[PDB]
Amino acid sequence: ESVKEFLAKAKEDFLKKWESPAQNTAHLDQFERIKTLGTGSFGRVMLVKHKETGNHYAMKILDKQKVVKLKQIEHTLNEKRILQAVNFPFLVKLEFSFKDNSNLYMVMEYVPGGEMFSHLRRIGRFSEPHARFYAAQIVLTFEYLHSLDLIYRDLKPENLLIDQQGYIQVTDFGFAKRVKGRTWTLCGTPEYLAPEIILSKGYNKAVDWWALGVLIYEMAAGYPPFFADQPIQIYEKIVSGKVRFPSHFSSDLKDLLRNLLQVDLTKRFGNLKNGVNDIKNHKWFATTDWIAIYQRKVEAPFIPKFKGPGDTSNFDDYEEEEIRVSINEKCGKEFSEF
Repeated sequence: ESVKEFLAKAKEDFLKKWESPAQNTAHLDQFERIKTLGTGSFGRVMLVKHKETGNHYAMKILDKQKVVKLKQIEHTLNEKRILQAVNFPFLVKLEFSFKDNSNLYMVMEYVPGGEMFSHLRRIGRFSEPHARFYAAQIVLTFEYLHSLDLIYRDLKPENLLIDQQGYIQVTDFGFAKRVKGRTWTLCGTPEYLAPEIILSKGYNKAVDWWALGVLIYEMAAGYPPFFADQPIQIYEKIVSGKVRFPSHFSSDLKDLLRNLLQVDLTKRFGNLKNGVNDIKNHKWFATTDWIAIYQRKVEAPFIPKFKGPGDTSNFDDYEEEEIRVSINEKCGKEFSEF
């Protein structure tokens, strides 16, 4: 009801920040390296301590030359620019960003509770009320992002962090893009790709709603709806339409998932005339108090063990490697606006 009013105000704040950024706001010298939290093909995330506050942060470190070689220039520029402009309770806040000769740096809020993926594998599956609690937060997050014409494109439990109150913090805006109408990039996780991405025909924000369906299925089942050894075999399952649900799934849940995992774009929930309200007013979400979820007033079904600021037991261990800053500036023009 009053959501329309809240979203107009959010759009005006976003457009103000999109137009006039604040940027280049710290340096590596101000941070003490503690532990590598995770690695990838073109960078890593480290736990860092701000030297003159003692505040802990998660610092994303990206190698410029590896970003260039793997064709991730625009994606990386989009990520920093989008994170600077957005403000929502379930999005990890960007605190500082900067660059040196070799690396790009994105300093973010540290979430000690770890990935939802890790909790999901340990427990096996989430109960339907547990899954619904998380699903509600993603629904609201996508409603916020889509109204700003932002597409997320990277939904999965690995990118969902559980804070000290048991609420979701969405990380990794590497595939996020502002797009009116259509876009074309073949990016994402094979299990989470919508059929229209695979078919290479151009797509819009509706791919996020497909991805929600995959997420809800995986939270409730413990495994994704489309799975095989080969990624090429996964694509074939996705496009064929057909989904098998576990027998323990409620018939309200099966019904929500058929309207989200819908190949026909003119029939997929979130994309229709009522839009997001088709999801919000669906029977499986009947006990959800949308306002209380937004305000974080609903008591969480799971609170991670807290072991002090700067504890990393919720994360895996990795070979600690130097942050090498070259004496020569690399890829100057490519990242000039970073």
